[PDB]
Amino acid sequence: GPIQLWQFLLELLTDKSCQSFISWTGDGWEFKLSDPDEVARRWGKRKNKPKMNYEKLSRGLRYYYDKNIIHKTAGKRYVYRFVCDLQSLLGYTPEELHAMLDVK
DNA sequence: TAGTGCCGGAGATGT
DNA sequence: CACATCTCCGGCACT
Repeated sequence: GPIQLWQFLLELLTDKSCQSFISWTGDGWEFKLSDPDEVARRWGKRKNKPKMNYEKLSRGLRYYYDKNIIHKTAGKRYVYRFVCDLQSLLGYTPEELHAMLDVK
């Protein structure tokens, strides 16, 4: 109703003009917030939260671990991975979407 | 070092 | 009373 965080990220991850601060790493559904501050800034404006930052935003993401919606890529900073059936949800395969988005 | 990423508990919050 | 954060926090690990 009032868009969820994992849905927000997907929204960005499927818009070329947002590749500057968030993007697919080419490996399946794993993505990277190259500019966490910019992601958190936009997250903040969406939900109307002037004090939103990555520290908080990431707390939202860790909530998704048990929910098996998004998982953390251990070892790579600002990198996480959608572990849920995004193929059925979006209708595309990682390859198909990457292609469509021109992911390198 | 202190700074920063990252973790997950807990009370607060409400475009 | 639910619910998805939001906010804060003590902790651990790495550089």
